[PDB]
Amino acid sequence: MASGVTVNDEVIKVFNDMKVRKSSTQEEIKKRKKAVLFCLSDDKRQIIVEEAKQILVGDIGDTVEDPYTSFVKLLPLNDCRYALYDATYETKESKKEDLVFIFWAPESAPLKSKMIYASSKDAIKKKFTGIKHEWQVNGLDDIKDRSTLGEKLGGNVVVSLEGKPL
Amino acid sequence: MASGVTVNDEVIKVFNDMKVRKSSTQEEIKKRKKAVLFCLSDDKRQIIVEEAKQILVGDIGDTVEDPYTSFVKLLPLNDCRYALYDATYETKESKKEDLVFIFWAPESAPLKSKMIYASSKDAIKKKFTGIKHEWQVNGLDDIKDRSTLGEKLGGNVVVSLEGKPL
Amino acid sequence: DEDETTALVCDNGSGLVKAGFAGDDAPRAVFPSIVGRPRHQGVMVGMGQKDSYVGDEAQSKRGILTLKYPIEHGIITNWDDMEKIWHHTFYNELRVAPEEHPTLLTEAPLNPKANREKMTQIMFETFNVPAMYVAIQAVLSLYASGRTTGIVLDSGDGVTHNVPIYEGYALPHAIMRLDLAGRDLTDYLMKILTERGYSFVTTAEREIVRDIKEKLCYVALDFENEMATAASSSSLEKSYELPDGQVITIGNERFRCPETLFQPSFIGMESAGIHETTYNSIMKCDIDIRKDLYANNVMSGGTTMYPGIADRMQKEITALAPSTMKIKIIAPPERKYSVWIGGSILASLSTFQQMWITKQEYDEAGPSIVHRKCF
Amino acid sequence: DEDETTALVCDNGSGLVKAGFAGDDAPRAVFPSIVGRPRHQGVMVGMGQKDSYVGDEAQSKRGILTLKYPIEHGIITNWDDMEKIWHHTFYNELRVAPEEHPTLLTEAPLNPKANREKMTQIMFETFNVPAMYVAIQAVLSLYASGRTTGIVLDSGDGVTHNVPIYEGYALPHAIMRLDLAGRDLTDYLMKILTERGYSFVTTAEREIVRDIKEKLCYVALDFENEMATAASSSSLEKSYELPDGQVITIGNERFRCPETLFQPSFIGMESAGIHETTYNSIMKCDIDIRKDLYANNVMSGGTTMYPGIADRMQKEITALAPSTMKIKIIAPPERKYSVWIGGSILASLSTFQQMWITKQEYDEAGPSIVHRKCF
Amino acid sequence: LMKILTERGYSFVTTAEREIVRDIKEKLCYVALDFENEMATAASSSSLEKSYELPDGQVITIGNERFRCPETLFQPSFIGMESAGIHETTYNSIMKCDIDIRKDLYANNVMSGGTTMYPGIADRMQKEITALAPSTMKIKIIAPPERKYSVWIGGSILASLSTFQQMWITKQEYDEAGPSIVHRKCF
Repeated sequence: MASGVTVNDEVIKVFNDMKVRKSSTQEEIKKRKKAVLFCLSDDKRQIIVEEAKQILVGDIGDTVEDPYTSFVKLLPLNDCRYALYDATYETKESKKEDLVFIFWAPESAPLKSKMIYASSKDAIKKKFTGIKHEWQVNGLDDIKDRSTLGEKLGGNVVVSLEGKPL
Repeated sequence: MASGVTVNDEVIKVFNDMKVRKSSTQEEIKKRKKAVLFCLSDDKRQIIVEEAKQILVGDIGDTVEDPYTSFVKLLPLNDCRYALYDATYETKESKKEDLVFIFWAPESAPLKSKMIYASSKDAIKKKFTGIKHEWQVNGLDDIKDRSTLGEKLGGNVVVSLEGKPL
Repeated sequence: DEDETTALVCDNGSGLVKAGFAGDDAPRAVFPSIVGRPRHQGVMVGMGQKDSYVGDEAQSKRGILTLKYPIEHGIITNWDDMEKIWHHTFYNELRVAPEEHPTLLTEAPLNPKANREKMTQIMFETFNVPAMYVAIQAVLSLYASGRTTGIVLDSGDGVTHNVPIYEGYALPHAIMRLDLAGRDLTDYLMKILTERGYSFVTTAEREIVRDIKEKLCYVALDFENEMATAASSSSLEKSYELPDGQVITIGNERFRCPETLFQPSFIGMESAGIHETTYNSIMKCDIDIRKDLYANNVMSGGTTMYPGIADRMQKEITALAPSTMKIKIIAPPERKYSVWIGGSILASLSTFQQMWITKQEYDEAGPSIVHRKCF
Repeated sequence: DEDETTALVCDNGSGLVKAGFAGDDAPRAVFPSIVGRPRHQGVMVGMGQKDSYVGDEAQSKRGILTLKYPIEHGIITNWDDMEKIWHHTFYNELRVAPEEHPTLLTEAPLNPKANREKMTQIMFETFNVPAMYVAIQAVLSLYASGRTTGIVLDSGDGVTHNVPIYEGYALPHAIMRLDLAGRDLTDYLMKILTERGYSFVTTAEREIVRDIKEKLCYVALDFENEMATAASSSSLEKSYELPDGQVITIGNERFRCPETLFQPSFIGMESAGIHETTYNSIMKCDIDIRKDLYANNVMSGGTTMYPGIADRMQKEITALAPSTMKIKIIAPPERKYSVWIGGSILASLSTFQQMWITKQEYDEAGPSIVHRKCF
Repeated sequence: LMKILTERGYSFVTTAEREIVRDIKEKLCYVALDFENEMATAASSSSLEKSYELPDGQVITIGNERFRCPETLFQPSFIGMESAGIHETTYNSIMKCDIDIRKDLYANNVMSGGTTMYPGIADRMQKEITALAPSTMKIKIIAPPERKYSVWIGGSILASLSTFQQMWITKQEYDEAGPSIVHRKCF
């Protein structure tokens, strides 16, 4: 039918957990993670969740770096995906935190993945009210850096992103 | 030496009276040249002026029914020449007062005149810059008709020419 | 001073330079202000009999030139090229030296007033002028209509402007440019002729499509009603025979080309249309004078020659302006030349001699003497 | 009972028609849009049951047909031979009756919307199709490179089209066509071979020069380096056998051919080259997105199968674009079918009746259905 | 011409017969104005077949070959190429010229060369090109008397002009400017 394909309500459930800053006393300790990865189902009618390390804010207090700089070690190198990320940035005046839609489409990946994910991504873009920035990314060093991510959050921002100098 | 005839700046004296106007109240009526003839000098080296009826804007009152019509009662039936014209023509949106270059080469004229004259086209057309139209004249019976003095400018005049209806 | 020497009238308009003698209500030259500046080939052009080609003579140079203006958008982007345009206007197309006779010029669409001091310079310095003057374009077209108050719309092959005027004084805080140039309605016209399958792409075919512009186009009284009628109306197509005898036709594109004045959206521009720009211009003028400006909308320029345009403005202005007010559109016969005709009328009066700036005043007082005579 | 109607996928193309089934990722027929109707001259040996010799049938029948091209530029220039393209494709090449079998057709860049109506019509009137779709070729070619926003092209033996796109929606102001094409490169290759003294005179010889174009020609990284290297190493010129062991050699022509697509004056074209046209196409787009266009230059189309072209395009675009811009050209593993492969994936993406028009929706809404559906 | 004089059994092959076949080409061959008319006009005459004579006194007969020979230049389909005729090639050449100059190419078709010596060829060309070109426009062909040599005759007239003063292609200048002198001793 050439229409693109749709999201399971699962992605919208985890989006509403992710989009807010939560209660400081407990939820921002060990319930708030700030990354997720989604996949297209193998019946091929639905977008669903997949594995990728949704590291919590408190795991940075346990034994880890920022969760984006540990999420990006489990991105499929040969399949296209959607990631969602709450980007926490730190400017010449104040901190701000904004949500990014990340269409991942690696150049080696099947043409039959590329097309179906690229058409259906607008039908998940138009479902996540609270994204303010977006990128399509194709090299591993497009998606893995914080400096080139702060370029897509660009507009006089500068200074820092995830506590790292930009 | 296998090389076409060279024109020098004697012809630019006769074309001064064309290339610029003066004030219409007196000076144009004694100094706008309307028709003049040029010939190959039979030492076989240059195109000179042929001082046989240089026509202006006084003479039109005394005898000269059209400027070119008095000039068509000189032009040689079976030999080639060069000429200039300052064409006075009314259009829908402008009165034009524009300079024309004439190649006179009768269809029956000698090949041995034609080739020397025709290869000088480039040489004269460089020097007589400020022309806006070119009359190819293939004999008497391609210019004795008053209308084709407008057609050889591109025809699109469609109001009046030389004081005659068009 | 009462000597029988006739002044040289040069209008610049929006992008279409027009030149001739005063007294005559018809010019001797009308051309686009175009200069062909080399595309790549500069070293192969520079061994020629000249470097730099202006006017129609530049349009008969295929591919090897980037064809641009000096006066591109009512403002000048190079002065030397503007002098090269005026030098070609006087010493080629009109066949005069401005030394022999005085010259009347027009102030360029929405220019900062020091722009005319460089015009005052080039007359007296480069061309050796005895005396000159510079008039506001839209006031000449308004006075030919026979009012002193109104809102004049210019629309030329350079840009479009709404210019409010009250009693000869142009209201500066409400002059509104519409960046839609009639020059590049031809770019759109060629793009929508490529949707009819046609291969027209050269610098020669562009001026054949400029003939199609002034010959075959008309403003539809409503676009969505005409687009609905077009699907049944086999009468829509109009024939054109090309210079070498080959016959083509143009239909829908005859009303799209003028509709791009009411829908800048259809050429991909962010601007409001001529009807909105007229309304928005009146609504940035004072609460009482809006009353007179609504009744005195004066259509001028070249791209108001389209049939249906005054008719269509009398529709659209009554939907944005209140139906309690007395909206009238005025559209003069000679509209495309109104400014230059008025420049020739202005340069053929006799009331005060030294109302021109003279060379003798200039050589002591400099350019800025212009603002003590030229409004 | 669960099985899915394996749809038919006809790319109407840039005058190269490509036919197969959906979900099968190879074509089943691919041919140039030639339809030959007969001449009385020579000998005609009509032993089929139609007068129209389509694609391959014309290529095997030199001199004795009058050829007409139903698609040239991706627009349908003729309808009454264009039926006979589809008719032959279904009933001879694909080997099916469309009566049960859905059809994806393709719309090319700059095609009028009335050509969707008569395509939607003919599929339900002449070919009985139960449900159909009209996909836009550039977006399929962009989606084959896995982008939603960027600039894409086709470049074939028909035309070259540049299409800038934002989020699957093509930006119409900035779409440009360069009509210097792989046709003119084939016949230019035949020119420089007959200058070298080799005979090619029939269409059966010309399509061997078209083979040499595909299998042996390439873009040089710059011309004078390749020319100096080919002159100082004549050993870089390479041999080719014709289908009956008659041998030729070609070398310096192999780059000197494609080079004229970056250099219009070497073939006598007015226009911009592909690099200039691509930069002009990006520059006539909106000022924010231009950097995501610079960074998503998707090469696609038949002529983009040449070696060196992406390498050379990265070089030419970094000579035209400011040096603060991050340029990223992409040229995928397959390029001549990227449209059709994107089409075969999209025509096997079942579920959601949004885009695809079922017969009942034409029987309600008429031909206008396609403008409610093909957004 | 000898591939169709084969239909009369003249087994011509030698240069000594190519002499005689040249002499039929110059002195006997003509283009038809209407090929069907010239066949009917020949068949309605009491003479169409006519003898030519070889310098040694032997005789050979030629008929409709006189116009069957020339005609394949107006359609190469007859000798069996795919190629279009000289009028078609002329108008295809005109059609590929710039729109602002195509108008004047219609009136200025100069026929030079050895094969323009056949009667009817310019007359046929004007009759053919008026079916190709939009009939609002007007066609004019010109075929000189010395059309056989016309290009060399204009060369002989150029050769006789002594005004070298803006040329300078000479055996002094050659040794500075090299083989490419010809492109830097012209405007």
